[PDB]
Amino acid sequence: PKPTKGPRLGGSSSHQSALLANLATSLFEHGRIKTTEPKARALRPYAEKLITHAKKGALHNRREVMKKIRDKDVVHTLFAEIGPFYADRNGGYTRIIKVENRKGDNAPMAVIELVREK
Amino acid sequence: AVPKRRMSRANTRSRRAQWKAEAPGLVTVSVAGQQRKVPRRLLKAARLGLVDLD
Amino acid sequence: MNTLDFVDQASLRDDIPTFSPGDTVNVHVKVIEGSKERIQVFKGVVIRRQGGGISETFTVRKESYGVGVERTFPVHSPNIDHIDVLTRGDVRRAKLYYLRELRGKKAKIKEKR
Amino acid sequence: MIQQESRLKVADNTGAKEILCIRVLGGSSRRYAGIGDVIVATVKDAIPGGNVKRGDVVKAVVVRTVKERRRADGSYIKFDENAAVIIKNDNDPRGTRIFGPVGRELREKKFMKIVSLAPEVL
Amino acid sequence: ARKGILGTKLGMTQVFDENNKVVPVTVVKAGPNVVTRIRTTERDGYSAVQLAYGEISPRKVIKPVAGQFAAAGVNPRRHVAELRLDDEAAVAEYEVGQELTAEIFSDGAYVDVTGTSKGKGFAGTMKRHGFRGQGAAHGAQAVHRRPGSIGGCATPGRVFKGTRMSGRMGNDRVTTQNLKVHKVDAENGVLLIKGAIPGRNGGLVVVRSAIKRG
RNA sequence: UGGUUUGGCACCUCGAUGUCGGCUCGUCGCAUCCUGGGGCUGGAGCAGGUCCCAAGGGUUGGGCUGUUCGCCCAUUAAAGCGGCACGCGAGCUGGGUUUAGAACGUCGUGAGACAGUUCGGUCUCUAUCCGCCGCGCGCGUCAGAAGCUUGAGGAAACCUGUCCCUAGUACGAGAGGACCGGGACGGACGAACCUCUGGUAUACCAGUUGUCCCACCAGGGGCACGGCUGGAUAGCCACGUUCGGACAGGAUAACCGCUGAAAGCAUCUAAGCGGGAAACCUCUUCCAAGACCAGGCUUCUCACCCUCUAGGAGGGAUAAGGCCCCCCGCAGACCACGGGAUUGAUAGACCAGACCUGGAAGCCUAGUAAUAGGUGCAGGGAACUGGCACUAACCGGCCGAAAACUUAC
Ligand SMILES: [Mg+2]
Ligand SMILES: [Mg+2]
Ligand SMILES: [Mg+2]
Ligand SMILES: [Mg+2]
Ligand SMILES: [Mg+2]
Ligand SMILES: [Mg+2]
Ligand SMILES: [Mg+2]
Ligand SMILES: [Mg+2]
Ligand SMILES: [Mg+2]
Ligand SMILES: [Mg+2]
Ligand SMILES: [Mg+2]
Ligand SMILES: [Mg+2]
Ligand SMILES: [Mg+2]
Ligand SMILES: [Mg+2]
Ligand SMILES: [Mg+2]
Ligand SMILES: [Mg+2]
Ligand SMILES: [Mg+2]
Ligand SMILES: [Mg+2]
Ligand SMILES: [Mg+2]
Ligand SMILES: [Mg+2]
Ligand SMILES: [Mg+2]
Ligand SMILES: [Mg+2]
Ligand SMILES: [Mg+2]
Ligand SMILES: [Mg+2]
Ligand SMILES: [Mg+2]
Ligand SMILES: [Mg+2]
Ligand SMILES: [Mg+2]
Ligand SMILES: [Mg+2]
Ligand SMILES: [Mg+2]
Ligand SMILES: [Mg+2]
Ligand SMILES: [Mg+2]
Ligand SMILES: [Mg+2]
Ligand SMILES: [Mg+2]
Ligand SMILES: [Mg+2]
Ligand SMILES: [Mg+2]
Ligand SMILES: [Mg+2]
Ligand SMILES: [Mg+2]
Ligand SMILES: [Mg+2]
Ligand SMILES: [Mg+2]
Ligand SMILES: [Mg+2]
Ligand SMILES: [Mg+2]
Ligand SMILES: [Mg+2]
Ligand SMILES: [Mg+2]
Ligand SMILES: [Mg+2]
Ligand SMILES: [Mg+2]
Ligand SMILES: [Mg+2]
Ligand SMILES: [Mg+2]
Ligand SMILES: [Mg+2]
Ligand SMILES: [Mg+2]
Ligand SMILES: [Mg+2]
Ligand SMILES: [Mg+2]
Ligand SMILES: [Mg+2]
Ligand SMILES: [Mg+2]
Ligand SMILES: [Mg+2]
Ligand SMILES: [Mg+2]
Repeated sequence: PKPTKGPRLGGSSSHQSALLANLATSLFEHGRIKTTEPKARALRPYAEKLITHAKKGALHNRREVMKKIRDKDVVHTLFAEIGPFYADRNGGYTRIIKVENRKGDNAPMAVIELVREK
Repeated sequence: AVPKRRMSRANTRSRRAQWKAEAPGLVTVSVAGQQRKVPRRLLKAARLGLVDLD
Repeated sequence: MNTLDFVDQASLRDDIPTFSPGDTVNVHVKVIEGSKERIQVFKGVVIRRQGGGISETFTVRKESYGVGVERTFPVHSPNIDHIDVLTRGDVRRAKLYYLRELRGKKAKIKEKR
Repeated sequence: MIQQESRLKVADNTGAKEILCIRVLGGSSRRYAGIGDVIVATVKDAIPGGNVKRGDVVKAVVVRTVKERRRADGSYIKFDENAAVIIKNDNDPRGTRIFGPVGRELREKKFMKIVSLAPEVL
Repeated sequence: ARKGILGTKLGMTQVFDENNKVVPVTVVKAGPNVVTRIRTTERDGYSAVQLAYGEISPRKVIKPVAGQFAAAGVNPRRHVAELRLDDEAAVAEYEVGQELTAEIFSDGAYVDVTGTSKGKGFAGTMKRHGFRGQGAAHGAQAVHRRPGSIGGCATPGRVFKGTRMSGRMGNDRVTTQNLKVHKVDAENGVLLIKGAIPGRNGGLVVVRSAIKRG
């Protein structure tokens, strides 16, 4: 993907990767998540790429997704349910909805969901 | 450094005036049978009911 | 697609033999000498190659009288008459920069069989 | 690619080994030296029995460079060690034998004796 | 007198001369253009011709511009510029509705290029104006790259309006003169210009007949 | 004449005027170093001596002393003289001078001193105003908007060398050796650009030390300057690629003149007419109608009400247009700028290509072993190019238009 044009988010590339992986696994487990807008903006392409790798199920893809997210239960449920459900759709795997602003810091949030129309 | 003299009242007020805030625009949206005003930035959230309204 | 392809194709030169870095090659190069040309032969080994389509370039190296020498040629240079590959090599990496600190027998490369 | 206070290896039989660059000719405040440029320098180490002893001041010409130099055709040249040739006022060599190959630019720089005496050219 | 033509910058590419030489060139797409208006002395006070370029959907343009183009008698276009001539005989050559192409030029004729520079953003003094910094060690106090002394003391006692110092750079019109032209392609209507010309990929550029020597 | 060195007066400042050089950065004068144009020579010519006009540009790098000053080493045309609180510490450097030790020598019996010598010795401050470099909001240009331009008026740059012809001719006893005019090749400086070479590459690839972890083999991950090593697509830059230094015209300084009385002659002059330079004005690039004489050519709408009291004004509703929000950029401190809003390729993903990297896992085979070979231009991959509405730009809100009159036609 395109690397962040400006300075990283958390204060280190390691923190970037770890936080992004944590958000990805949480999203896969739940389905709906609300957080700061920039985090969702950065996450969307990563989730799309992960689902792309998932779409064509095979041992190599299994190994890659495991290497990336590191959670056996999550990978199992992923390749058990999500994979086939997105068989006929090309691209456009996620949507982001803008939501109301915060009170403590006045920083906007946004909620992202998996497409479920079909 | 430091300032040398106390500026004039007129100068102070003139410089102060520009410091303010701007109001945002509103849009009419209908939910649950009544019309209430929300910013256009929250149209989809209001439609889907993901934003709480007092 | 290299949108400049429709202009590059006209000047693109065909009939270039395939080869890989780390192979013994000799090149025939044209030269002008007092309004009279001749053919000069340069035998050496290739160590790098940058993909550039029309601008692709490669290098050759040879040891001469205890001091090494190298050259760079545009792959589609009209001064090039024939490329004659001699042997096929085998090295793990695609770039052979590390040879510059080796002398004598150490500079030898395994032959691919 | 030679500047002031540099060390160059002599590829001649005059007896000099290393010469200390003083500065380069060709114009006021001339900064960078290229193949085929007249230079004035002084010898630092030389064979004890040589014709010229250490501490003299002489003029030479650069013949080899280690920095890639553009050729008008598009080919490039770099060498593994800088080399220079001792020269005198008449633009001819002081010695009689040249060691190692030499560049091609000398031909159009009009130094004919050096190219003729050189064993190989490029 | 002084011919001209519009175009667009595309990129860079190599071409080899018949004498077996190497010369980088730029590719410029001088697309077809139309003449919408002519300026005459007794009407305006000068002599010039108006051109247009670009393909745009009708609903894009605004109504006054659409009406102007309709009155002229041509379809809408994106950009418009003019070429300033020096006499009446030359302007007499051009007429409204005429179509121009890249053929008008011939190889070996020097021309000029006009365009806009890049966007560099706010930059420091040493970069924008090529100042020379000072010692980075042996007793520095965080003055590594700032200029330093700026003017006199009490005589006169100001900054001498016009002094060179920090500020934004780039994003302005720049021109280069007497550039050689190598080859012209009729079917593709593209130009091969030796050297590098200002602008950015997919930008606007106007080329004119050389003045200095042409 | 100049007030620039050494000097004389104590008139402004002891509830403070911080100090020599160096570094960086200017600006000005000419008593001219070259670059330019002339004349007089104890001017054969090259080359010299002197005077006159001329301030556009440039005026190197090193060794020695803290040094100013000064000496020396190698080229070029030269390595010019000075002012601006002996330019510049709210931009920087503390080498000595001017604090507290100790010593040497001298003076003094002593406490100490000596513009004599040697060693180390804290340099503070968050920008109110003027000014300057950039960018915004408001307001008028006489109905309101939009596209395109004239230029008063300003800014930017202004540098030269080597070689070959003319001709070994003119000149000169010889040695030696030209004016003018053409042709070729170079140094510095500046601008633009990334196609070739180079620098960089914090979500790329491969190897590898230690350790912990995913039940274990295999295979993987976290951490230890990205753990360390060998490699680079894009973007930004130079050591890289191109190009710039005018020609020509007008009026002038120094000088050279033609016709000519005063004053029968003579004289470049008092009437007139001419030649004559990087100096001046146009000619090169850029800014520019807040130039208040507020310019010029065009196209678009040129119409719906209410109120106070009918004198004008205010308020509400509209057209042209603009703005807010939304996706973005090589446009970017923020704003602004440029494109896009379903009548759609703006971004993301997918496919495909180029490119980078270098031969995946599993299986099988050979080898006891550590390892190698086949399935295989293999596997993985951001920045460049093309197709696809799969996702995201929406059933959307705010500003926004003739008091008029006088004169000839
Ligand atoms: Mg610059
Ligand atoms: Mg520096
Ligand atoms: Mg500090
Ligand atoms: Mg520092
Ligand atoms: Mg007094
Ligand atoms: Mg007083
Ligand atoms: Mg006082
Ligand atoms: Mg004080
Ligand atoms: Mg002071
Ligand atoms: Mg001081
Ligand atoms: Mg004078
Ligand atoms: Mg002179
Ligand atoms: Mg004289
Ligand atoms: Mg002068
Ligand atoms: Mg000037
Ligand atoms: Mg010293
Ligand atoms: Mg001064
Ligand atoms: Mg001072
Ligand atoms: Mg001074
Ligand atoms: Mg000064
Ligand atoms: Mg300060
Ligand atoms: Mg201050
Ligand atoms: Mg002391
Ligand atoms: Mg002191
Ligand atoms: Mg004491
Ligand atoms: Mg004491
Ligand atoms: Mg004593
Ligand atoms: Mg005594
Ligand atoms: Mg005593
Ligand atoms: Mg002593
Ligand atoms: Mg001490
Ligand atoms: Mg102090
Ligand atoms: Mg302080
Ligand atoms: Mg202040
Ligand atoms: Mg301020
Ligand atoms: Mg003007
Ligand atoms: Mg590099
Ligand atoms: Mg780099
Ligand atoms: Mg483990
Ligand atoms: Mg297992
Ligand atoms: Mg670890
Ligand atoms: Mg670290
Ligand atoms: Mg990392
Ligand atoms: Mg590394
Ligand atoms: Mg490579
Ligand atoms: Mg760069
Ligand atoms: Mg007379
Ligand atoms: Mg007379
Ligand atoms: Mg106006
Ligand atoms: Mg509007
Ligand atoms: Mg905008
Ligand atoms: Mg493997
Ligand atoms: Mg990519
Ligand atoms: Mg892109
Ligand atoms: Mg309103």
